[PDB]
Amino acid sequence: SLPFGWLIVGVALLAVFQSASKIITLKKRWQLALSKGVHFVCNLLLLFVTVYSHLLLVAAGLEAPFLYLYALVYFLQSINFVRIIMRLWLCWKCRSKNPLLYDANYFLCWHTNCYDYCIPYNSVTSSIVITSGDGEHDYQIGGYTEKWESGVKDCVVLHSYFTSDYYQLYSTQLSTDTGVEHVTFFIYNKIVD
Amino acid sequence: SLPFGWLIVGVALLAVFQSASKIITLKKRWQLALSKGVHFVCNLLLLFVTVYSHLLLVAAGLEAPFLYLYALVYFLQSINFVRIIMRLWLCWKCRSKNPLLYDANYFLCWHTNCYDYCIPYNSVTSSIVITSGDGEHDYQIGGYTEKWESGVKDCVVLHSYFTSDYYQLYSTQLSTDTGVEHVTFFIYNKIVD
Amino acid sequence: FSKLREQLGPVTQEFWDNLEKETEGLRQEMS
Amino acid sequence: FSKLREQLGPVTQEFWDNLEKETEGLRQEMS
Repeated sequence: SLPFGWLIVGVALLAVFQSASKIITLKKRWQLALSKGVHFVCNLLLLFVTVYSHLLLVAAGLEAPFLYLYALVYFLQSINFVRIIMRLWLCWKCRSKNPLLYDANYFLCWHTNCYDYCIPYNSVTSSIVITSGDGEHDYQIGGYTEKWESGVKDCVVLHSYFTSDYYQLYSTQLSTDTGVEHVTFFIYNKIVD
Repeated sequence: SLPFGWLIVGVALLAVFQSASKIITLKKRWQLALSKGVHFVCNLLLLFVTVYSHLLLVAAGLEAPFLYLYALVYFLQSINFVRIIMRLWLCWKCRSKNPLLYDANYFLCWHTNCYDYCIPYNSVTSSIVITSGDGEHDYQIGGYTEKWESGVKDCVVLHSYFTSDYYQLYSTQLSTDTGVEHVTFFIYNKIVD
Repeated sequence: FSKLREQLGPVTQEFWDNLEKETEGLRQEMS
Repeated sequence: FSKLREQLGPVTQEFWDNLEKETEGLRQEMS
């Protein structure tokens, strides 16, 4: 027999981890990794309590008025598994772990010999501005920051699960152009074909 | 007194709503509202299963080796309640519903007579670039878009829960300056006090 | 993997477009 | 409400800073 108390223990642990996941600030990279790990543990606990309660129902014999609900859970969890696979493939394509750390719809990426840049971005726009601050020395879009390791490229690429859009560097705004000291603005126009 | 079967029903509904919340794309505004509503229902269901399983333990008499867990949940949920209040207050400060819809750490805001603009933003930077595209006519930062209703202001403000940073318009980049047709770039330098 | 990736895109997009279509009046009713 | 916000700000910041200090070695161990 399957005792009922493991369902309560699983519910209590799931509540602990879900409540903790609700209140982790997403500012530093270690906090992002912590939040992703806690969400992974939450999903594992949710799978446990779902499967275990379904087993309790089956051992009781009252599963039949819940087949549609449990099938719905398993279908949505299969979709989530496919989504996690696509996120890992986005990490492979971006040559970065940032798609795992960030929930953004898009990632602006470019390749240098010593670093692969991958910055979160929300939508496909006709232009993209990369802000570069010197000495930390960093690239920044939308308040998202990557440490400077090398120069800009003439072409950057916005990646999603299914799309890739290329951007060509059109203009470089210096402090004499803008008045903002110690800051450069690289302006990219979307390539249309 | 309290049947064990409501715990299973609550777990099944919580699993349905959590699994659905994992797979809602956050692109359009109605999807953001749907995702926040589903998350609210998820948290209500989590509170239900936690409190109900605690009541099952108390009615059984086995609550004690779980009290430190349940107290922990309640403590974390209390923090989440406070966080929600702060989010609502941010909505009051930004004069917008965007802090409810978006999980961003900061919101860049400015006031016009016909509209209050509130755009998600990730961190306090020394500069902010607002991109304006004409005819959809919109303002854009980091791929986040607000529909155009009026002109830019000479001063914008980045709001968080506890901080406010002011930015002064330093430069306006036109298509003759950048080469990007039909796009204007408004560059704001952080005001230092 | 390449075939299934190209399969998944339009399916997801059309699902969300359809869900926008059938819920337009209700979402107006909240607003 | 303003006093509570002024109390809440640095408390949250110092909690996350302290958690970073106590977890620096362990986070190095994962890396």
